[PDB]
Amino acid sequence: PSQVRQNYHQDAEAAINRQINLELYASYVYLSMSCYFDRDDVALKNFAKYFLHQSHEEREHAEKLMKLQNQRGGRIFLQDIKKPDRDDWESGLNAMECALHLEKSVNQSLLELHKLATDKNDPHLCDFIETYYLSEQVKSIKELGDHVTNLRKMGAPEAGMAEYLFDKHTLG
Amino acid sequence: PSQVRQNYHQDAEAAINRQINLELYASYVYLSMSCYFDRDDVALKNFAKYFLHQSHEEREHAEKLMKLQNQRGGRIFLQDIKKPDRDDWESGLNAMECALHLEKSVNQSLLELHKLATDKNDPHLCDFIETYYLSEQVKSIKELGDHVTNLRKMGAPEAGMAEYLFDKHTLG
Amino acid sequence: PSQVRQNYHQDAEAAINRQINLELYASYVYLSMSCYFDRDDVALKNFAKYFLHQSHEEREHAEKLMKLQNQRGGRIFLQDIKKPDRDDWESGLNAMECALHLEKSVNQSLLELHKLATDKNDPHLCDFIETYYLSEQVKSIKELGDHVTNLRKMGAPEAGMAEYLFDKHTLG
Amino acid sequence: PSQVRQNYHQDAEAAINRQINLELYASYVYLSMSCYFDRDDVALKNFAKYFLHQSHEEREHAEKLMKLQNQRGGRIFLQDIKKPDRDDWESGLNAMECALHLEKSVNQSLLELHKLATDKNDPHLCDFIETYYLSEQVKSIKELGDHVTNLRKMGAPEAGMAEYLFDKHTLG
Amino acid sequence: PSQVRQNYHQDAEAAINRQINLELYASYVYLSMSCYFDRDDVALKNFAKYFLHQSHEEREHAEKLMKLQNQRGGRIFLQDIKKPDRDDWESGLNAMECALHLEKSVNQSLLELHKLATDKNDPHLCDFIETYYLSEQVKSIKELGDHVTNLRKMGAPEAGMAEYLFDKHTLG
Amino acid sequence: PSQVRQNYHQDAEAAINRQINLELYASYVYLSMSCYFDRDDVALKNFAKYFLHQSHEEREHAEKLMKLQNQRGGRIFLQDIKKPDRDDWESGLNAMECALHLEKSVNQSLLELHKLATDKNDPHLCDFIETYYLSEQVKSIKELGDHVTNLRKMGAPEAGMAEYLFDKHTLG
Repeated sequence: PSQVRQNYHQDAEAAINRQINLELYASYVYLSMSCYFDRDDVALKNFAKYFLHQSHEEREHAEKLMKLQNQRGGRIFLQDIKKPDRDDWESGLNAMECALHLEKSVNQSLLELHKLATDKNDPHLCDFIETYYLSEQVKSIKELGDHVTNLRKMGAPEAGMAEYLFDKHTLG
Repeated sequence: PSQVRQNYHQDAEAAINRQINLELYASYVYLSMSCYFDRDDVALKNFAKYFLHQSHEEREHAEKLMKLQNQRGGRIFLQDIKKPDRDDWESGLNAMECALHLEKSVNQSLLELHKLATDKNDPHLCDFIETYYLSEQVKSIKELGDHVTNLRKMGAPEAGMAEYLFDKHTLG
Repeated sequence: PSQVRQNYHQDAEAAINRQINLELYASYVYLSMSCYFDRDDVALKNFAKYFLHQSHEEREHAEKLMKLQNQRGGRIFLQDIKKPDRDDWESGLNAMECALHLEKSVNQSLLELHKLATDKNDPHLCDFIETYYLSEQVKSIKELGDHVTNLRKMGAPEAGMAEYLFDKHTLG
Repeated sequence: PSQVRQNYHQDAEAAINRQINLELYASYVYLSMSCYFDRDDVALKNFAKYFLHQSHEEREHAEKLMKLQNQRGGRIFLQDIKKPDRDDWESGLNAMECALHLEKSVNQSLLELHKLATDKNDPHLCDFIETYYLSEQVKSIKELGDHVTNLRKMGAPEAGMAEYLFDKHTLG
Repeated sequence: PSQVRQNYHQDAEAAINRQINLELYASYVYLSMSCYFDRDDVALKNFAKYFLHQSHEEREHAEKLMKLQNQRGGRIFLQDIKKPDRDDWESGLNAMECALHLEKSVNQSLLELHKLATDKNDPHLCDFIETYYLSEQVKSIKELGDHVTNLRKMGAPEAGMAEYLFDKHTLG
Repeated sequence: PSQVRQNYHQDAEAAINRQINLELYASYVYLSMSCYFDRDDVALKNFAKYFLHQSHEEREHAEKLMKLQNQRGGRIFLQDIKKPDRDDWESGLNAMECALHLEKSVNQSLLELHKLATDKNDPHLCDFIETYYLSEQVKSIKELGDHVTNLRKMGAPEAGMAEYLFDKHTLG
């Protein structure tokens, strides 16, 4: 056992490694979305900028988990980062809806992680998840929900100017 | 075909996608190395900082290739990012040697990519590879070779103070 | 032969003169587009500013080629700058599409010029074309493709608000 | 007729288009002179800078006429810009003399244009020509006459140092 | 073989060493010219300063090649720097003409070096030569050609004031 | 004889030319040492920087002698700069020892030069050597002796960490 390990259950260590992969996967998905909107036949720079920022943020979340793993004496075991389910997204609205689904999926994993930490009486892990991840996910989910709502009301993707103007105003 | 595509062979488009995956894989490997040196039983912060910086640089290289793919009218097709060949590295010297091998492997792929571009008469692609990638790889390979040389001369990993002092002086 | 001429084939000298005329012609076409959008019955100020800027940029490209011709010991032989194929353009979208066609035509000439330089083993000429022209053309073609995509999606020219809003947001 | 057109005769509109071509032609001639003095076998940097500045100024004059054409409701019809009568000028003195002849020719066209505007009772067009063109041409003609006088007195082109020193002092 | 060596042919390594000696030789020749114009019986300070600057620039070029040799894993083998063909130059014009001949000779060697790199499929070496050497040589050759042209036109060396005034104006 | 020559014996003029070659040779040797420590298999940047600085300093010494030669009315006669006795040095300690031997050899030549100047009653030459060269050589010899002493005490070259730490502390 690591000299620093204390009150860190093996299941929590394994769950953190799974969360690290999920965060890296989420970063990969956002990177794919950013590339799609940089295509000449899509050409929505702020959409590409928005998802590129999310991709970097997800990478930071994964790195923070890696720091937590080493702080508690756990050992990081990396796994393959699966490619996104699709390389050709459909529109700004569809990308936002997919991002909303992705964030809720990540949030669900964190909630399961917090439940595991609570069951193992790991208060530091519970506080770490609450302080840095649960609050961020709720904010991200709310923001994506707002974006989806506005895009739907504006008429996207059927209304051509809807995503163009949303790109300039909301994401600009 | 894309409205912007011009003198961009399909083989070059496929090769760029393969290079993008390799750059992402290289970033993943460097991230693994950075995590290893953050372990309480390794505890080499500057080694971790050095490889973390390389991981971010490799991600930037991959993103720049993605921008090139869209600029030329190609379509990005992402693939699974394979996990690093090992999660438990052995020492600062071994990590540097593995990094040196990785950089040369990436350089070889770029040289093959440049050869493909030359055979297809794609001067813009050739210039893009030369300007932003070939020069960087030579510098990175030279830097890693210098680090390996100094660590070996200092007596690492057998000499305990060798990697500690190299961490403070060269990487600090 | 001029005292400075060295490894500068006559065919390359003739090709540069042809490229100079093409660059001047491209500047003339952009000037025509800028004037069209300054008409009281078109009144798209940022469209006029955009093409006026492109016209000046094309003039700079021609002047740079003239500087290159004298640097290598070649002699500049100017030719008539043919008038643009049309004086009455149709809309912002049509002008962008025509500009996209013009840029690709200029890019094709540069690619042929680079091929000629490569066949004549003129590395300085090849590097000059790659460094200052090939990269710019790819960026210009990508930018015009993005503008055409957004204008088409917004509904131009049928949707009158499309070009007006594109004028204010993208070109403003 | 244009909604803004008022007291703008058809002949004046045609004359403005002819003047626009003449201004563009004058810019082309000055550009040719600038290139000649950039040759390695001429090498008069300030002569090249002087005529390059004149070429840009002539372009501005043409663009200002184009702005005037659209302001008054006229329609710009561009024509081929004929190449300069010669590509190989003879010396600084000869270029100045040719420039002096060119400026007087442009001035004569403007005087004819003003006479046409006066005959058609177009006070705005008359004021526009007087305010921005007639004064400039007189100044340009006087300046070129001074340059020709000094170069002739200094002994150019027979006196080798005449144009060299004139390049450094007057044009430097 | 060096741990960093990759796609670096032995012939390229030998050619670089020969180029290093040529650059050092060129620096030595320029140093000789600078000393000549510092003589009390020549007394052309700006001529001496000009050639002294060129001597330092050539030294920088040689050192940059040495850096390239070590970066690619090659080994630098220095040779005797032959003395300049003459210690007593004749005049500013003759020195410029000799410098022009020297620069073209150096340029020819670089062109041969680039051809060798191209034949060996060494894109990094080709880009290195193009980026830092071919462009500089063309500029240097053009500058020297301009200096020779002006000095000849001014009447040097028979015209006593020609080199004196050229020293003050062009080189001052 | 030169109009400025006064109390400048021919033997002194010849000796100065020999000293100029020796200074240039010393600069060449230091340049070779700097290149050696830039090798990937040596990788001692501060050692390379130290000897590169010495190479430039020796070049300045040669140029100052050339200025003195022309100042006194003598004529500079350059000779071939012989290559260094070896291209592959052995270690930091060996390079310092070789540099120490080189500096003492240069100092001995200067002492012989001063003796010749004293025998010829050339007080200006004696003062010039004392003011700018003799003091510098003693300082350089003392500095190199200190470096050799510390490197030997630290255990170099057998103790690999000795030269690494000396590179960081003394030469950093």
